[PDB]
Order: sequence, then C-alpha cells, then structure tokens
Amino acid sequence: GRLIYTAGGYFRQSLSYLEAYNPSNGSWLRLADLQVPRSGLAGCVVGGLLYAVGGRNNSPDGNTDSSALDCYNPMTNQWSPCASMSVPRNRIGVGVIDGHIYAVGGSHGCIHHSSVERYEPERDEWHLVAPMLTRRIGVGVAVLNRLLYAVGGFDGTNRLNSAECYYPERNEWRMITPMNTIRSGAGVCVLHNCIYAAGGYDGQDQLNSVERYDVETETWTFVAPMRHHRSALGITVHQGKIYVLGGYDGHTFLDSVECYDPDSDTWSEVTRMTSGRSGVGVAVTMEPC
Ligand SMILES: CC(C)Oc1cccc(-c2cccc(-n3ncc(C(=O)O)c3C(F)(F)F)n2)c1
Ligand SMILES: [Cl-]
Repeated sequence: GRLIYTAGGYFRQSLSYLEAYNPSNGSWLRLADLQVPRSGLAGCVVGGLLYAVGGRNNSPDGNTDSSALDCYNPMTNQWSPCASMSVPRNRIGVGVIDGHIYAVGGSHGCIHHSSVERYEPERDEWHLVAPMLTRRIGVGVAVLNRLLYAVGGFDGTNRLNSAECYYPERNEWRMITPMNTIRSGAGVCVLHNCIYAAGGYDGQDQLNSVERYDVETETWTFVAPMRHHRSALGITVHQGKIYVLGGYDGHTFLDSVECYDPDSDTWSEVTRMTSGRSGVGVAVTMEPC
C-alpha cells in the first residue's frame, strides 16, 4: 500500500509535522518530525524516498528562508540532511524527471527567483540549469512526458496566469498557453495527458476553480470546482485520483482534504488533517516498513 505524506506547513507558525494518510482505510499516522519547521516547502519522491525541499521557518524567534533538502526513509522513519540548494527558496515548486529533482523559483526575502536547479540523488549534488523566463514564487510545477512545467505564481509585483515549459535536452524554457485564471499558490499536478491547476490566489480571492491543460491541444479547460476555496494547498495524485490538502480560504487554515474523480468530474470530502494548516509539502510513497 501507498500513503499520502504531508510535511510541514503553517498554522500560527511554521510546523515540523510529518503525517501519512492511508486512502485504503482512512487512517493518519504521525511520523518523525522534520528537523527544522518549515512552511512553503514542496515534497517529492525518488527511489521510494521522500524529500522535503525549501520553505521558510516563520517562528516567533525569527524568519529564515530554507535552502535545505532533507530525505525521509519510510523503512527507518528517519530524516537525513542532503546537500543544500544554491539559494534559499520559500514558496518553491518541484518536479521529478528521470530520478532528478528540479527546484523552481521561490523567494529569499524580497528576492523573487527565476532560477532553477536540479538535484542528483546518486551524487548528492545540486546544479543550476536555465532560469525560467519569469520570476515565480508560489509556482506550481508538474512533469508530463519528461517535460517540466512551471505554472502561475507571483513575480514580485503581479500574480500570474502565465505558464512555461522546460525542455531538458535543449536546456530551454518556452511560454505555453496561459491559464484562464490568475493563480498564485495553487496546487499543480499531472493526471493522464493533462496538467491540472487547482485553487490559488488571484490577487483578490482564494479560488475554488480548477483547470487543466491538455498538452496535445495546448488549451486549458475548467473542470468542476473544489468544495473549498483554497490558496497554499498541497496536492498529489494517489492511484489516479487528485487529492488536495489544507490551505487557506480567507478565514480558516483548512484541515479539509478533498479528492477529484476525473470520470465523474466530482470533488469529494475525503478526510480531515489532524489540524488546519497551509503551505504543506505532499507526496506519495510506501508505508513505513
Ligand atoms: C495562506 C497564507 C495567508 O499563509 C501562508 C503561510 C505559509 C505559506 C504560504 C504559501 C505557501 C505556498 C505558496 C504561497 N503563496 N505564494 C504566493 C502567494 C500569493 O499570494 O501570490 C501565496 C499564497 F498562497 F499565500 F497566496 N504561500 C501561505
Ligand atoms: Cl511565508
């Protein structure tokens, strides 16, 4: 069986929680805390290992943007540090291609990054690649057909509807069709041949809307909206279903977890996180042992 892992997040301050949800039975496990609290991080999995990337420790005793990469092994229930990134990246996006981790955008204080770097687990090494055409924090990232997409975000001045694609063999970014909605701090993932962008902040409101980009038609189509408006949500795919976790609706740090069934085009309440939080990192791997 495989679990949905949520790492870190924010409520009152940045959080160190690592908790795993089992869609088969509805259960939550609390697992080993992150060594350093962090919100605005991303999660990913490579070789059955869970990685937590970037973020920020918003704490009463100060605010520290994170360049950290840390690895969680479900077999041992232990976190280990990996090589740090070139730069702190709060409100980061990440994607995995061919066993490598791409770290995209994010902020360091008032620095809004367009830079991108790639981590190679085999060598515990980061290397910068071509920067994006746009500065993007709160950027959504997904991978389809070994191409990397950076979607929406905030450039330091404006929230963005724009999106762009990275072609690894050309080390080159190109713009794609923009979304039909401005979205910053959305959830972005892949399902089938489509990039989905769920929720976000448009500069005025948290969004419940959801749209998807078909790489073959180069067009975005709205699907059914989520049951909750949310920015700074976590998102993942577990057995062909999209799950969204937490976020902020303009009133409450949400504990709501919803899942999308593409065949019926419906969103369902699935479970509640143990506590409301925004800006988590989320990914899916094996059960501890
Ligand atoms: C929800 C907000 C009031 O408290 C937090 C706290 C910690 C992290 C986060 C977060 C996480 C991921 C992305 C974003 N980003 N990035 C840009 C933006 C924007 O405004 O453009 C946002 C937004 F969600 F906050 F919405 N934030 C939000
Ligand atoms: Cl923040």
